[PDB]
Amino acid sequence: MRECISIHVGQAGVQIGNACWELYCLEHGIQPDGQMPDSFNTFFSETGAGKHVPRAVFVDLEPTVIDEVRTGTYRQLFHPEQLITGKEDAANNYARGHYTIGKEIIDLVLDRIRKLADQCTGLQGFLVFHSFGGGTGSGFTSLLMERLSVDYGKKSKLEFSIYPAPQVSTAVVEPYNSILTTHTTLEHSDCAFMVDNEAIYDICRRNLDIERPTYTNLNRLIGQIVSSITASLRFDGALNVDLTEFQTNLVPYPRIHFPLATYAPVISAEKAYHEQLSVAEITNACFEPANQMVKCDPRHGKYMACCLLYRGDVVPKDVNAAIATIKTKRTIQFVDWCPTGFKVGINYQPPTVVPGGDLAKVQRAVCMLSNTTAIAEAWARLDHKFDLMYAKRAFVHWYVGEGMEEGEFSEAREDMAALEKDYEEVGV
Amino acid sequence: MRECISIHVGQAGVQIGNACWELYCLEHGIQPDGQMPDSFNTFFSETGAGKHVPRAVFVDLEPTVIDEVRTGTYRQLFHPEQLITGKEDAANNYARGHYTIGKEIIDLVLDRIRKLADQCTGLQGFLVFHSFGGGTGSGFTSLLMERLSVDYGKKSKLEFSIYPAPQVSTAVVEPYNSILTTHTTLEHSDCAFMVDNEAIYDICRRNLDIERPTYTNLNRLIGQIVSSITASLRFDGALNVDLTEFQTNLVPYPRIHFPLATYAPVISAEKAYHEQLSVAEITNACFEPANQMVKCDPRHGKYMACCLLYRGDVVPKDVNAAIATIKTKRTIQFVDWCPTGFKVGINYQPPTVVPGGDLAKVQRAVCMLSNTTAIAEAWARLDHKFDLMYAKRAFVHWYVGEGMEEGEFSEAREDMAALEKDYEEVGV
Amino acid sequence: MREIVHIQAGQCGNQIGAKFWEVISDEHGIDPSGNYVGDSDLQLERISVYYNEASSHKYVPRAILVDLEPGTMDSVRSGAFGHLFRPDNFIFGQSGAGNNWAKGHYTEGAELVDSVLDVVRKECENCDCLQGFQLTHSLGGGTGSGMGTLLISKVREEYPDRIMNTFSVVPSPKVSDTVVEPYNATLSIHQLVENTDETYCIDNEALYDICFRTLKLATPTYGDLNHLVSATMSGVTTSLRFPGQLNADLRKLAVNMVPFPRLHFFMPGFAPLTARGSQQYRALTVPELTQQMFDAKNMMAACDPRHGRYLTVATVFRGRMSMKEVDEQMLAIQSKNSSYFVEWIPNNVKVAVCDIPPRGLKMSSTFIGNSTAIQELFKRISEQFTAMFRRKAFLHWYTGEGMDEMEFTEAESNMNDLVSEYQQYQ
Amino acid sequence: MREIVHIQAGQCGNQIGAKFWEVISDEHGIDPSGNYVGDSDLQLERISVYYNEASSHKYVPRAILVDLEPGTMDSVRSGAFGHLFRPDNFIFGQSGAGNNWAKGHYTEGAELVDSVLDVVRKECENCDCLQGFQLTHSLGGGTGSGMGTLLISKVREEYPDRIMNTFSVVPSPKVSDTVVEPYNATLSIHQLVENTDETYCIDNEALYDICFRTLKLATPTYGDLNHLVSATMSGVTTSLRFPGQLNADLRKLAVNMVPFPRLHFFMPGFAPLTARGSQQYRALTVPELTQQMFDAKNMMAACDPRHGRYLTVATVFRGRMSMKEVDEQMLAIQSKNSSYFVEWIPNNVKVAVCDIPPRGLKMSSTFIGNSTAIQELFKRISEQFTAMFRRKAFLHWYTGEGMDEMEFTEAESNMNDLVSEYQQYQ
Ligand SMILES: Nc1nc2c(ncn2[C@@H]2O[C@H](COP(=O)(O)CP(=O)(O)OP(=O)(O)O)[C@@H](O)[C@H]2O)c(=O)[nH]1
Ligand SMILES: Nc1nc2c(ncn2[C@@H]2O[C@H](COP(=O)(O)CP(=O)(O)OP(=O)(O)O)[C@@H](O)[C@H]2O)c(=O)[nH]1
Ligand SMILES: Nc1nc2c(ncn2[C@@H]2O[C@H](COP(=O)(O)OP(=O)(O)OP(=O)(O)O)[C@@H](O)[C@H]2O)c(=O)[nH]1
Ligand SMILES: Nc1nc2c(ncn2[C@@H]2O[C@H](COP(=O)(O)OP(=O)(O)OP(=O)(O)O)[C@@H](O)[C@H]2O)c(=O)[nH]1
Ligand SMILES: [Mg+2]
Ligand SMILES: [Mg+2]
Ligand SMILES: [Mg+2]
Ligand SMILES: [Mg+2]
Repeated sequence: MRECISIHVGQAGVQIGNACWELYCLEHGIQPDGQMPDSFNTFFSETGAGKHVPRAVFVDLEPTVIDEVRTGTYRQLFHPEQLITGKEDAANNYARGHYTIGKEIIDLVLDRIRKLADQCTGLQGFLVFHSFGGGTGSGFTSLLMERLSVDYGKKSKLEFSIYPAPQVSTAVVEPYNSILTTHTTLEHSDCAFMVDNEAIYDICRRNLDIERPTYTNLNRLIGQIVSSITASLRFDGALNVDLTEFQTNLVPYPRIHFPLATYAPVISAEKAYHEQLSVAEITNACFEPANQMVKCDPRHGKYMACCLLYRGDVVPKDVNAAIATIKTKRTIQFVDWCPTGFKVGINYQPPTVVPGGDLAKVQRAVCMLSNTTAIAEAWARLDHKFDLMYAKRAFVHWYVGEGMEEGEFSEAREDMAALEKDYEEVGV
Repeated sequence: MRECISIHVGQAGVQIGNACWELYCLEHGIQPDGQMPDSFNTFFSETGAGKHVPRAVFVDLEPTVIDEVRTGTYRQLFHPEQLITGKEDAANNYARGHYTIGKEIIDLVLDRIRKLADQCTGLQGFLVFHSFGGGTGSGFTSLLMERLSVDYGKKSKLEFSIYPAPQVSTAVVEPYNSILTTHTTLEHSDCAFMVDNEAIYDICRRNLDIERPTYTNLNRLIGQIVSSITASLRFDGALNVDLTEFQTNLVPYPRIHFPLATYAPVISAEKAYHEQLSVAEITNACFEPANQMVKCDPRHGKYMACCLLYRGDVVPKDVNAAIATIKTKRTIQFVDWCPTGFKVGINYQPPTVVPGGDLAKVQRAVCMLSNTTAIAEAWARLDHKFDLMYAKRAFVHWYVGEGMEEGEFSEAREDMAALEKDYEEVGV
Repeated sequence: MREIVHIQAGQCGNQIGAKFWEVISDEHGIDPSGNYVGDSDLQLERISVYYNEASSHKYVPRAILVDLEPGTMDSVRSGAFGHLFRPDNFIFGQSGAGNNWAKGHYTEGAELVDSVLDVVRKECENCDCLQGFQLTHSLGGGTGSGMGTLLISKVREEYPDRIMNTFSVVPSPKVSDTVVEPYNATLSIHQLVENTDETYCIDNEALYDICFRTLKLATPTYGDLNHLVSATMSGVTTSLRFPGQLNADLRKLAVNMVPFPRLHFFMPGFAPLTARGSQQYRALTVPELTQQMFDAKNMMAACDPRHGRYLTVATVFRGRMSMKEVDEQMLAIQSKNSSYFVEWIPNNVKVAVCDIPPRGLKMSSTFIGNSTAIQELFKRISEQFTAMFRRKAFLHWYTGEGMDEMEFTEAESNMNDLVSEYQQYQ
Repeated sequence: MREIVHIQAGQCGNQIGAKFWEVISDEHGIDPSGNYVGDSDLQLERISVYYNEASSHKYVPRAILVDLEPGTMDSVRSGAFGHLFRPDNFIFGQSGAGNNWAKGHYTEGAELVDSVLDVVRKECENCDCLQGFQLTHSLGGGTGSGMGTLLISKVREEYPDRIMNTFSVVPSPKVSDTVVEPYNATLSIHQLVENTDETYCIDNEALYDICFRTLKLATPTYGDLNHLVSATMSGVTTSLRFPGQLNADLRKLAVNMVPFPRLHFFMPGFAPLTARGSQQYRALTVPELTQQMFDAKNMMAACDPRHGRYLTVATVFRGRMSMKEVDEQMLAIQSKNSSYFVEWIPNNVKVAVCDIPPRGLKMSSTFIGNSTAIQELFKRISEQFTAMFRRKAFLHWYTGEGMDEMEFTEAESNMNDLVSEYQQYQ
């Protein structure tokens, strides 16, 4: 049992899903048709004689992206009714995503979700992929979250949010969308793993030696993180970790559930033969600011909770020693009210290699989930961004005309402020 | 354990390193790829299945020289991130090396250094190669030295400085660069081994029968000295010597750590068959002014400390007798406050022969490290050179415009004067 | 006569238990699917202590395998030797506790309990004479800690006079594989306090150290570590399973080693811990074994016996020896450095000598110490609890499952009291 | 009965010690990995003096091997005969002292000491009757001099009544393999003064001379030199390891040869020093041996006994002899040229005669002299110290490790006092 279902919302959600599912297929020896040539049960169902099918749902208020899915390399992996499309997009308008356009499609997707749940025996949770800056990825996601809360108040819900750094912003109204949606997210999410594009880009240039990263490139890395996360559910280990565990171990306080995921080692085909790939070495890499997937100012804050998910050939003793060493380093700071900061998980599967990929085959790998106070700074900058725009009512007409009232914005701002204050408090 | 890491700074530093590393590879049966076909562990790490990799770092504020390294016979020996380059050179300006341009690259190299340290188990020290006359080799080196002091105050740091004699000067502002850097060097170096180009040239013509020495030629000899120095760390002997020993045995007083290295025998392919290569003979050669690597006026001063590093087939008794004989000679003078002047070290490895080389295979060899008061004269001449130039503020504009103040020069001069006085004192 | 029930709860228990079964089967000549390959009548004689015997002379452990997470069960069966277990003794829930003690103890544990209870009753009524129970589990996780203790409680209600043994792995300060270990440990240890006769405290850190420095191994796996534990387990019960010169069952040790009801936490040690390359340079003998057993290095619990005192020690020796020699060694140990032996208990040493040594080595010793140094272990945990509880960190999850602040306070208080008691007698 | 602990510290000690072990094993018929190839019951009888005996009749030295520099340890193991040593008796630090006595004595030595101490305790408690200790080391280097003396001190604290022996190599004026030898020697000799029962002073120069002029060898290696030392060592303890006609253990010699506590520095000599081509032209006999032993050429310490006086001499002879003959020779030596024998001690000669001669030769003698001429050795060293100390040369390194000027002053003073005492009795 223990099955888990993926929900992909908006363009970002879809394209990430594309990579992820591809990766999964390669991992379990599933060809792009669906035949194999159990462990995988947690992500793939079976029907017919030999064909395997993703427990996944793709949602977009526009057909463009999902049309490519329908007519691509993986057209035969998905039954057509797990792809929902067809309409006008929430044109980077949270309100449209949430009120006008979300209203028309919600029931269909919810039915699908229910069906998927019913197919399975006692699934643990949901993995939700989206951006904060998109009208669909913002407005619709919140609505969906609400629905999920209503249906299964008990069950775990994890998300992968594509978070915008102000210097690499591609959309004008990113601040409004992010703030409104984040408030809604707050009450119904168990934890949200933030990813920053800029950081990814940086990683690509420095550690993969690629000057010109495409979106396609970026997504691969993200997929690997996902794989690392859920490998313990899919495979036999020495020491295991589940979705329930993460919630337990990362959230000191209800409101403070926004941790950063980092990954290592990230190596080109060339650099590996001059690389002593150590357990300690990768751990070390994990706590160096250049390897963060969110640009956050990590050294200024303190760490509250840290999960280290190793995969490949590992000696637990060595891991322990590495951890000890890390603890002993002075500059890295944990909160004084938590002496013991690391949840450790081990997995016997070596991470996989994508045909035509950027990443070298490695024998030891690690994904760290880490919660730091420093991430509050990101919110502060976002709030600052919001505050000036709000001041002149810039772009407000678009939102008001979509059945969203003005005091709502104010409320959201207040909430964000309170959240920020909270981080400041808990760091003492 | 006991590993040691090489740092190459500026053009001189790089090209010396090139020869040295080549020599090392030949010695340990390492082909130019990195496969072998333990002892060597102190200089080479291992990663992967069979590939060996230099614990070395190459630094240059300009890509020219290190680009050749990247695309040469030894391209595959170094991982690309142990070579740092790319920018405008310190155009023979100490200030640029130290202030403007050193500032931008320092962190990257320091990180690399730290990584290298972490790879190893309890490395003893660092071997730093550079010139005094170069803007990079002067200004940057001091900065790097500072950093090293900050990080590892305890550990040993040895240097190979290419020192300029006034008659074979190739750069206009050699005096300023040398003086400024030397002051900085003073506090953070355990000992600095001076090499003079002119002396090398002389040696080449007389004892190798070559009228036209290239820089490439010169470096080979220097590399041999280095090998002789560190062979005791890399190999089994009868009586051994380490980096710690040198510091102990050569430095009567904190400030007086500038000894000369000499080497013998230096023989063409032809001259060897008419050569009775004796232990005594080589010792004798060692104390003859024509064999000095610095032009210093050796007979005028006194010897304070002398280390003799033999390698090849040696009978310790014979060495002892040779030493006794040397002591008995009247003209060679030791300081009256040290009766016993020689540290003796033995190594079972015959020194190696470079394919296409100038040097004959020999069965006995010696490298002498010797500290004499006479070297103070060199500083006096340098100071004289400096004093006239300073008098008219010649070339001062270049330095002042790089964030260096004028009183600094004066201070440096004062320091040098004091140092000179000190040598005069200790010789009584 | 003198028949035992084994129980394994949570991941650690299940794996350790498996190892134990492999060992003991090997000792008594039993193959994985194979019925019998034993070499001696002695082995045959006391098979009925741990096993049952179906038709055509098959054999099956009186073992129960429990977990809220289905996966580990799968692993256990999938291993070689997995066919020996009766399929009706696999009793697993649907979803794991996820290191939430409360879940282990209320929501899923309660649902699970009834089946377990029924199987235990079945096991009891089947056999003529029931001696005791052996539970293997953790104090750091949700299932082993929470559900296990519930199970124990239930057992106690049923049979008040029967023996309760637990082999409990313990948290260590430098290495924490879960951030909520202080809470989990605290809650479960309280529960243990009231319902167990003897509890064997085992640390991973110590085991690691042993593997690294004594056995001179670079790459310890969990299996290797578990091996030691298995050996220890085997050693404890050797008196029930073989004729000796002097025999000491579970009850005997318990009576001998517990001066006050509360103080029933035993620190095991084992000898000889030999390395592969290093074994041929030792004369195998009593005195050497004795010397090894009282080194701080060979305490499986990560506490220094130098900073406390022994109340009591039990020594179980396997292989032929001179009892006299053993006794003299004991005397030497006592008189020479009586500095760490309590004065009011005159002779602090208990001896059992069993004739049949383990497979591999010719003579071996298991040491079971009731040391006041164990208070140190509790102290750190208490401190950590205090640190967490002041900021109310991670309380919310526990609250969500029925728990309330008062329980935490009470358990901590109890722990403190226990600590104080140990100190007083030191 | 009468069992000994061997210790080797620093490079010299380790190599010399190895040689010694090779020799003594050969003597008692022990092979490198091979358990036993001995030809006689006698050899068997007293194996337990220096060895332990594991299962299947294996044998292993009660030897401890110590160094701050890992390399030498590697060399020792890598040699043939390296498999005989128990791996737990290899106790090395991480980084070498680098001829800084202070480092040897404070920073690394202190870190190293505990493991060594534990092993020594283990060795002691293992065995019924502990006789003494034998340390091989230098006074010229950082580890052998500094750490060694610390170790000795520690040992003294533990067992005040047990015998301390040291075989100490000494600095020579013309040949110095380190420039800081005066300091190193001074500091260590002070330490020796208070904690050793007997110290054997050995010079490299003398050894070289012997190899060149007596053995007529052109190419002496360190191994060859070490051989003599090994032989000497073997000779000293022959009374413990074999039945003789007259027997003298470590204690006996000590009592016989030390008139005042302070004056316990013995100059060893050995006979016969024969060459390869030259041996067939000698009648092997007592008188010849005696004549050889009292030549200045065969003093292993580079001092002239012509410029001092013997307080006492011990003569240990191996092979069958006429005791009467030996005694008469001794008498002849005494009466003829009593010019260098102290009047207040009437008979200055001690004799021990052991029946089993070394492998190779039929009769042999070891001579151990307490001569006032030893003051000369100290004097030169003192002078050199004075020369250095006036200019404060190389003091800074020592300061950097905790040392202070006062210590130097005190040690020098002590040395001076010692020198004076020797003179007075001359
Ligand atoms: N001695 C051993 N200890 C182990 C082993 N595996 C895990 N552990 C320890 O047990 C602790 C948690 O125990 P479990 O893995 O059984 C988790 P548990 O089943 O008790 O509850 P859940 O986490 O709710 O599943 C963990 O923190 C480790 O320190 C093992 O093979 N041997
Ligand atoms: N009789 C022998 N003497 C030796 C031998 N090797 C070295 N020596 C002498 O020992 C002196 C230094 O001793 P070591 O080599 O053991 C250096 P030590 O370990 O004592 O301290 P560090 O120099 O800090 O390692 C040196 O000055 C020599 O005179 C040997 O094989 N035999
Ligand atoms: N990591 C990642 N981010 C993406 C990708 N495509 C778009 N984004 C980000 O998502 C935001 C744009 O919103 P979309 O994800 O297109 O939102 P949507 O839900 O499709 O709704 P619209 O943008 O209104 O069509 C920007 O912040 C982009 O940086 C992708 O392939 N990978
Ligand atoms: N022995 C030796 N000396 C060299 C070599 N190349 C340059 N030099 C000397 O180095 C000095 C010039 O400085 P560089 O080493 O070029 O200095 P840099 O650090 O590269 O900085 P720039 O000179 O400003 O490029 C002169 O004194 C030269 O004689 C070499 O291959 N061998
Ligand atoms: Mg879109
Ligand atoms: Mg240049
Ligand atoms: Mg579990
Ligand atoms: Mg040494």
